Amino acid sequence: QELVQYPVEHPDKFLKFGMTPSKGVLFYGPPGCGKTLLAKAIANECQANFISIKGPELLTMWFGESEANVREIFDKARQAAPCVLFFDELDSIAKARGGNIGDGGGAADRVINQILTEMDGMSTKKNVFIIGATNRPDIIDPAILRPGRLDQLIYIPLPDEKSRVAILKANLRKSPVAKDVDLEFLAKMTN
Amino acid sequence: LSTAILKQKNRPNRLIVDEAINEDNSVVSLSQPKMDELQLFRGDTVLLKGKKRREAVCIVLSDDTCSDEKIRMNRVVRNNLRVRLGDVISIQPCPDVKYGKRIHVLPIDDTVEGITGNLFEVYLKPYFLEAYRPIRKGDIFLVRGGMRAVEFKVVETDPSPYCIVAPDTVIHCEGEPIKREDEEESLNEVGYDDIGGCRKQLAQIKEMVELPLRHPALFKAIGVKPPRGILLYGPPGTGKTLIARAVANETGAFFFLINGPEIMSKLAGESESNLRKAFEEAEKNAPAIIFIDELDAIAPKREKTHGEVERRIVSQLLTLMDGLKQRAHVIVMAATNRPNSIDPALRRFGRFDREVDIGIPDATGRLEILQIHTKNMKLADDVDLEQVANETHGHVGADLAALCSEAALQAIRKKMDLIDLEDETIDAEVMNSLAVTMDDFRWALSQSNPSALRETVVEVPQVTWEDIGGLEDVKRELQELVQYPVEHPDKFLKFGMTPSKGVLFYGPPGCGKTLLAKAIANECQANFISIKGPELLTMWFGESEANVREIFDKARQAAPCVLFFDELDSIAKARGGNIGDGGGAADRVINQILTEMDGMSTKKNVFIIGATNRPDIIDPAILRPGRLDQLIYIPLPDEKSRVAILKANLRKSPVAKDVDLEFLAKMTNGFSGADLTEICQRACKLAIRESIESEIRRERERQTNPSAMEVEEDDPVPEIRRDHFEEAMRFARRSVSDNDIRKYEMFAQTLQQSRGFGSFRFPS
Amino acid sequence: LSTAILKQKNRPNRLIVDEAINEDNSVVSLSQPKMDELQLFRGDTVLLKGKKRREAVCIVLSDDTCSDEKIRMNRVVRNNLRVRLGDVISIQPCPD
Amino acid sequence: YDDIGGCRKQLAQIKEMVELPLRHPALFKAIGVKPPRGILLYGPPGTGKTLIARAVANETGAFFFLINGPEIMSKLAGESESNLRKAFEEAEKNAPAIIFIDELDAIAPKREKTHGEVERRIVSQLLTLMDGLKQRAHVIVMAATNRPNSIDPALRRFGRFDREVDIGIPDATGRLEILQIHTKNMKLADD
Amino acid sequence: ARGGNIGDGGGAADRVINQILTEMDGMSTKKNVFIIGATNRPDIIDPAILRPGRLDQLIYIPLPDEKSRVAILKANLRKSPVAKDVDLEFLAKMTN
Repeated sequence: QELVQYPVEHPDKFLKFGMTPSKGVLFYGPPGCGKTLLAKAIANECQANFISIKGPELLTMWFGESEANVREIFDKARQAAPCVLFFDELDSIAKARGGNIGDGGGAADRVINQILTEMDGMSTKKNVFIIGATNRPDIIDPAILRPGRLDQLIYIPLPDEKSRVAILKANLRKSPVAKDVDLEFLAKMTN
Repeated sequence: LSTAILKQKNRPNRLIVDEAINEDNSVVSLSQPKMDELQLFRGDTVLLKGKKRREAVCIVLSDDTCSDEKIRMNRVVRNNLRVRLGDVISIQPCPDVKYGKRIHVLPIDDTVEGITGNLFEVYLKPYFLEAYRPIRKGDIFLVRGGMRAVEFKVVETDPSPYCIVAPDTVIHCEGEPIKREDEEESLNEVGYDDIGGCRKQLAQIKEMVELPLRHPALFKAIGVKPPRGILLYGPPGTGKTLIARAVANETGAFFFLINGPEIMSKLAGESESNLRKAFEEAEKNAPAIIFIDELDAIAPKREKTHGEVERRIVSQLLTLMDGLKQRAHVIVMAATNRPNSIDPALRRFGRFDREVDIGIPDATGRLEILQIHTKNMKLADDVDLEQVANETHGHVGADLAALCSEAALQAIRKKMDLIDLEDETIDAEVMNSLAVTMDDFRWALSQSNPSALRETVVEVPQVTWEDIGGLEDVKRELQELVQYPVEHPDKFLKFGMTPSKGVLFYGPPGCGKTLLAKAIANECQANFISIKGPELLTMWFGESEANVREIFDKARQAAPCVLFFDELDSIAKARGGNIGDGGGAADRVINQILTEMDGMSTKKNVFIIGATNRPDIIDPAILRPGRLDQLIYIPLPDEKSRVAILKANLRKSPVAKDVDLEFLAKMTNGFSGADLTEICQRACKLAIRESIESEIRRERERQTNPSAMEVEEDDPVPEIRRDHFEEAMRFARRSVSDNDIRKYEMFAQTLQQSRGFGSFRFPS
Repeated sequence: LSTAILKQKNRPNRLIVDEAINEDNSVVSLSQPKMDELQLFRGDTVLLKGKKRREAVCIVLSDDTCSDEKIRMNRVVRNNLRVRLGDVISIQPCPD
Repeated sequence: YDDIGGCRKQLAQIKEMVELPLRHPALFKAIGVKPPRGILLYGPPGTGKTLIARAVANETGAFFFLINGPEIMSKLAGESESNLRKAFEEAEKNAPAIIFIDELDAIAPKREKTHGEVERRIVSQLLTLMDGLKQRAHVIVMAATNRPNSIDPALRRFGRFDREVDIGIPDATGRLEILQIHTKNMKLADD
Repeated sequence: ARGGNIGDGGGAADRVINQILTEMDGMSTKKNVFIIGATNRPDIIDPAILRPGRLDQLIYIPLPDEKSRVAILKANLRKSPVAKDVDLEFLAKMTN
């Protein structure tokens, strides 16, 4: 909340102090653990747009032109503020190049580099918040985990006991379920 | 020596105009020495000379009731002079003390209507019957012959400079109604005061031009060669035609504008006729100017040029420009956006050699532009244009007009409750009780896409030394290389030393390797071009040699620059690094930097500073004499520098009184220069949280007693308020571990121990 | 008054569509104070508001038999006002 | 006005930009603020853009003039340019007008598509007419294209097509409005 | 700049030195053009140029010994007004 909502609902507080709003987060956790449902859930709170940017399409850029669409993707979010641009699978290029590639190449990959050019050339006044998500939080380029860019890392753990009850009651909503089913029980053995 | 050209060169008869309490147009207020200085004979007519030759005169009398350097008139003469209060006019009797022969007046409908009568009987006989109310030939003046403002035009007049119109002057009464806005058509002649963000780039125009026009005799006879082409260029929308009109109309020079697309919007074999008929009457009239606007549209590079009928206009333009000879006294100036876009054949000598460079306005250019644009709006008290000028980053001299527009529209939209949708009875107070606040300006600022956020910014930075503190040796050894070779050049000729052309910093990441470059650039008032890592690594992923040349050519036209190539090693570590592959650092880009760093004359004062997080994996070809020569090692901040960094981060935000920065910096030992900026932000997100929680808790609280009427405490948390740093210091992470600062100390110690001739001592 | 232009001026005499069973194409069933608020005398014609300047006017009579909230009209004028039953129609006299 | 669906978010922006300059000419001229010299709508083809222009202009009391794209680029070389003039010439004579140059990416493509000379003489004839507009004429041009970068970049310069709305694909609740517009004649069953 | 005995295998040819060979051979000796090279790594140099008909011999330029250092110092100290009691014969004798 304090990264997507407060810099929107109370922008005057951010002027009383000299604090400057953050422009990035980086979720990382076990794959398939509701890392996408958290971008939408916060985007639903502050009533913001939500542009989703997946793996299999970023990796398309690395197999040809780059740097002519990453410019346009951002300029789409700039005309539709406040967005929550969600670069899913930021490591997708890295593990598709070798995962510590043998020939030597360290971090730069012609596409993650281009995001840096746009991310810096974006005044914080526009309320565009970039959220990444990775399952391999080490091969990610160390040039984005630096102040001024995606700053921190939030670790999304596996659902524990209370989410699993809620996760089940979300999938079983459209399907007529029996009244003697105990989701309070089925969520207590699946551990 | 460079911008000394705007000297005023005062004369004794310079008096600042003022207001007169009498409707009489022929009131003069003088200093007592002024009456008897120019021998001002009472009752005669003295010539008043404004700007753009906008003039109107008055009878000189013994009325010294005003101050010594002020003169009182009413709206007629002052406005016909077209100068405000704060502009002097040389009151001087020109011997043309004469009456007009025949004048023709052009009435303006809204001014004349009300009391109309007959033109002669009501306004021309008695308002001019021996009343010594003089006017100038060819003006649009004001007649206070009725109940309110009544305006006419001067058309015909025997004394061209100035005259008194009498009943001897027979005035034709077939005048036609004119418009208030018709005056604006002629007044589209811009004065000199209407350019902002070009305090510097206008001195260059005042020196290249304005000398060879106001005195053809001087530069013609001495045999010096005036320019015959100026190529202004900058980002689109910085108002260049405005600059051309100012420079032209300000020096009394006919200004003929050739439009860009309006040339090729015409038939094949017809555009050439237009170019010829432009260059052939510009040479005809007077010392003139041609402003070939949007040049890159009628002379692109060869590749964008496709047909032959389009490579004929270019050749016609060339043969017309080489038809300029010293008799013609005509000066052409064009306007592209970058020097590359124009056809290279034009830059050859004799056509478009000298090349001024308008650019993005800087942190005070925006302020002054905003003051230009907002002299018609009715600003509320709490508007602080010095504040909003700091916010607008990428905007140019055109986006600020749109920002003012959006703010005014935001106010006119907050015109909401009680004026009917089709209410034509918009009260005049609506137009004169507008209150544009900071709310409207921030609203507008949040909505405007800036035009030119993708341009390198060449402007003096606003950092000082005590934002770093300490570094008492790097301070001197960086002075001796950027300040001495600028402020004291003669020493470098008295001895034989050639100035160095580079320094290579190296140290742990985030230690002030940028604040040092900005600080030293500030010290000697030198522009500061910064080239970050991605802006190079992008070059390594495609073309090279097409931007690096551009970077150095940009640096050349802003001497003295301090070009700062941050992360020089970026390619070397993005190409494996220290393991990599087969390569002797072998870079497609760095080699280009070497090529341009050799072909660079030392006399131009362009000092190149690098910065590498790793001092060894870099190419050894730069660390060779003649290029970036010596290495400065920037250590981690130690004691005074940490206090300075904390007090420079906490200078924007309200801090408490007992916050002991002198202790906080005394405790945190191994902290970077960018890990004390998260003990100073994460100490503010623990206050934004607390204030924005207390507000909501108070709001939900008082719904228990909505009738209390004693609510809304002024401030729950006004202050960063120690016991926040107590908590924010729980998320303080040392960036550089002690196992990684060894690699730099055990390098710097190796630069030493290869030195020390010590016991060296000349004999006797 | 420097924060005011967005007024639409909703009126106390705004008349909403009500169905009629009459066949006369310019008879209006109005509120009782309709002749009274603007002092609307008999002998003139009002300018009923539709959309797109595509309107249809009536002869206004002292026929105030309707209620104070709506107007009873046939198909002709309301539809020839180029507004379906469900569009705002405002009453205003026209001295033409 | 109410025959447009799924555009309530963007059609609000056209409300602020156009009707205030058009139904209150004096207020702009009095305060001196300047109305836009041209809007540039853009979105995927067939989202009903040539209707929005009629919507805005048919209910604000403003003469409307439609210039088609293929209508211009299909006449004799040298006759098309005349038709552009006899449109701007005629519109300026009339009331506050709205010229809607539909299919603008056909009469002014990227240069990289323009190859003939007469193909680049219409574009210039357009630009001189556009910048020939000033506050006297009281005309507000507005265009339509599918993607913003598929237009000649010389048009976006200031004074021609400065500001640029973006009609987008209708959202999940926008469609419900459209379907209730195209089925107000059908006899839908109760189910 | 290619690897210094590059790993992938490439032995001598580098697309540029080869061109220098092609032009060097196609140039009659009558024209008085003398080609002087200079290298710091005199083993990785392509063995196809150290062949008769091309750059033939090698001359090893040693470090300055005692007199060349005096001359170098007096050449560098020419434009700068020096004191008259400076002993370059000593400063060139310690720097070894």
